[PDB]
Amino acid sequence: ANGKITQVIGAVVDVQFDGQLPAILNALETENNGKRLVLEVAQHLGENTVRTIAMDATEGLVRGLPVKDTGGPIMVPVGDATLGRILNVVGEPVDEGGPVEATQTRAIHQQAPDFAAQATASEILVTGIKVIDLLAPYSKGGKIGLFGGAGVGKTVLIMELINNIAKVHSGYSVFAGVGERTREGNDLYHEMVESGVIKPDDLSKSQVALVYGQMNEPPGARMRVALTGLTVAEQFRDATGTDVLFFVDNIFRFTQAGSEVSALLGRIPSPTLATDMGAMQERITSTKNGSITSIQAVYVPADDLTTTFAHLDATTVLSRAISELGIYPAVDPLDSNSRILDPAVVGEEHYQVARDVQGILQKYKSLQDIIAILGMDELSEEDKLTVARARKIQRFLSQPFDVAKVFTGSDGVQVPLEDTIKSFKAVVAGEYDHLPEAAFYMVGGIEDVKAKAQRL
Amino acid sequence: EVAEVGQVLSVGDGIARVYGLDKVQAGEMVEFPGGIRGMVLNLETDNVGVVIFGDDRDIKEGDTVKRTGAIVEVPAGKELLGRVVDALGNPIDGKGPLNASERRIADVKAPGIMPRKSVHEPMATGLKSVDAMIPVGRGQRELIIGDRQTGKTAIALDTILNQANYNGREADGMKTLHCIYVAVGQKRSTVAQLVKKLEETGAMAYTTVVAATASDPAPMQYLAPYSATAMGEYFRDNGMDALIIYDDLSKQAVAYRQMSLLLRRPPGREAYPGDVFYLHSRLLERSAKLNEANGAGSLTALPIIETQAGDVSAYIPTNVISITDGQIFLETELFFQGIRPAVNTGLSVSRVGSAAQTKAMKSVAGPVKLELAQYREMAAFAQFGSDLDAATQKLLNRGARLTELMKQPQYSPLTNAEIVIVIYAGTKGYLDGIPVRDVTKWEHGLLQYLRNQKADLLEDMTKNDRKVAGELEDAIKAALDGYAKTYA
Repeated sequence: ANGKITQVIGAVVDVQFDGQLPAILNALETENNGKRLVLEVAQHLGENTVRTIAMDATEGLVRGLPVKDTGGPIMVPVGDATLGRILNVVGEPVDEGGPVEATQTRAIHQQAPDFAAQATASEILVTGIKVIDLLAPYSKGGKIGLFGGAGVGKTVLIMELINNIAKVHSGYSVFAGVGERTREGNDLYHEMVESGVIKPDDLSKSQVALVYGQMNEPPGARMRVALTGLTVAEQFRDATGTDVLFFVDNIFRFTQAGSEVSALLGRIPSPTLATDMGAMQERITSTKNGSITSIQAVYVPADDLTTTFAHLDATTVLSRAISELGIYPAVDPLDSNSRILDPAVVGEEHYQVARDVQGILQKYKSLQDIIAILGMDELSEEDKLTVARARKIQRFLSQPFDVAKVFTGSDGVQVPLEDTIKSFKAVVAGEYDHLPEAAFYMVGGIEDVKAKAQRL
Repeated sequence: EVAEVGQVLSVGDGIARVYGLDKVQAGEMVEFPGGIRGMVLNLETDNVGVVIFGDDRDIKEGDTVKRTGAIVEVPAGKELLGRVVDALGNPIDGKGPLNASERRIADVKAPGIMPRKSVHEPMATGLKSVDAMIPVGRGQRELIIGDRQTGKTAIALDTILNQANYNGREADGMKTLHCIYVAVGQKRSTVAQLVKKLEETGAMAYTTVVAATASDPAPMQYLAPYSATAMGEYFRDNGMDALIIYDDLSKQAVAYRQMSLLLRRPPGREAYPGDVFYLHSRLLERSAKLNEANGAGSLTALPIIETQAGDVSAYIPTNVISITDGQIFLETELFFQGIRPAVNTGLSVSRVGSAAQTKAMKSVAGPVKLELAQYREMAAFAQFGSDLDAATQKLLNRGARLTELMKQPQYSPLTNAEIVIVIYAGTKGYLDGIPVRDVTKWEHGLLQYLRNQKADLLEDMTKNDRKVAGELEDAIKAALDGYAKTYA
């Protein structure tokens, strides 16, 4: 039944078998000085020997050690027990929080959803965040790209997306940390604790499950850790039928790790490098029984300094310029865009209001140098009016977040999709030219603007 | 026999194929006849590939290879302070045995997510450029990157020499920073000169040098960074602070590439092994800041990379940039012009930022990197000789003086308090009426004036760290006014 180790070449481990030969992608187990070591089957070499990639360090392995074929691929814990925990690639807890007492387990490698039960036509995923839903709406089963440097509220945005999908859709979230700095992995965890998306004292009520395979881990771990995260997300979709988020920081590292593994198995080496997912892409989709939406933190080795589509359905561009005007979240309302920002998907009203808002902000940007150098009196009467609406709209795109409440004190808000469309439509038409600019700053929908206006 | 012992089939270029050794584990140390050590990297069906740490010309086909039964480990502790050792921890300074009371595995897994704490404490290089614009904190990893002869080694050595001003003060809320210099692929003479500087200044007292020189075999160059990190981890794990300098990791990667290809492992990108990123990432992940529950100790890393013709887009540079918490890019064009330290303000950054600075430093240093990056951009524009308005001229005049203020010779680090006042002076217009020629002269006199005439102000800033505002700002303004009258 069992096999034995014949060779060890770094992460590459060869295992000769007697009985049934393990299929490709099967998890094997072996004891490396007491502690168990998982190995994943890559090739069949002949002479009844398989060629595997290790999921941990191989130092201390001896030739002749017995190896068990598990029968299927790498299995990991799933369900509510993962909420608020940090797991490694093979489903072990790396947060020092004791055992993950889950009832079910699921394989990390899984065939894609077929054409039957795939949801017909593209469909909006309401985040409740005005700027996103209006100007660059996310799609269910879509590939979303978050762009931004440091100090533009990228982590705060991610956590509010986690928050909002839990609040407005009764959904779940999974964050896959892939080949990034453990220092920053620590910071992200404690930032999530601060704002209540992870609740140490009541973990099942946490809004996100973490899966970490950072820089310290070997190629095999960093290659598969994203799939471990996706499998946890898939369980939340299947069990509850809700809309699930799968955060990946980041795809460049996923590809980098996969490239390392390919090179180690003896393959010759030779824009989309940052955003292109593998066969993983097919598992990100919208079905009749819920959806998984990929939110990826877009990264290349551009750690020196702080562009178009590739494999993405929408982009959220965070901007330092927008952040310095006091607009939170710091989303660029012109550089952010969506494939479903199209009347056939979101409706004629949604599209037209978004287009008008963009037109007003674009025109305002064209008159920016004139307003800075000369007065507002320099403009014609027609252009003076559009600037007033643009300045209101800029502030009206800003929004308070539930996640920010611990720092600021102010309550957060999720704005319904229709409230967002109607409120901005009214402002574009000029129904609220009489209200002050400060009323539009840091509020929900148009009824909050009216309430804030009466206070002033 | 066969299980615990083997026979050498072939040997050469620091590598040996060995028959037998059936029960030898991967990464295990092995003994050759004449006391020569080696590490097993390849376990194959019909042989065992060994990388040789000693001299390979002695070994001959037929010799007996013996198991140690242990993974490659090295000595550690305060006994290594003052000493120069090789990659396995054997002393090479002729000062007798080490007599260590502890031993640690060289290549180990870095601490996980939970035991860490956010980096919040200064790791002062003593250089105005770095400490003000690209501040390094305790537990941070900060790459130093650039061509040959851009001053990379000199920045690292100045950092070690600077610690004497803050070391041995286990009383005033000041942990000693213990230093670990790793020479990888340098000439024996270059290391000897560096050690000679450490000893004559007294900085050797708190420093350990680990040397795998150009003449030492490739497996020692590969290992030295890991072994030295283990020596640094003694301090980190027992409530103490340490600094480690990898000089340099380009040669460790070159060494790793040679060993791997000689073991008949496949080539990856640029012929380096497929996991060459992992080589450096697992190393640098071990530098960290631990929380109070784990003793609050720290290991800070200054890894060095050598670029070719300023090519920071190259493979190994791209890897280490993606590992560390920012970089200090030293540029040839700046170095050629006598702008030293040759800090490219646009490409250099510290991800930790203000958290790695004092309250005093933070309050004045904020806008300095942007202003100097903008200045250099404007000076480049000025070369064309189109019209420069009065506002542009005012920035060029200011930035030219700030450039001179950021110049700093070797072996001349300034304290935190001293840099704060120099930065304040530049940014607040105190050098505007002084020619560009005489700025470094003006600074040299100021430091002597401050050290002689206002030592009480410098000691007050050090111990009672505050932002430069209110009363402290009046003391600094008065100090600069006082100095301005002597210079006139």
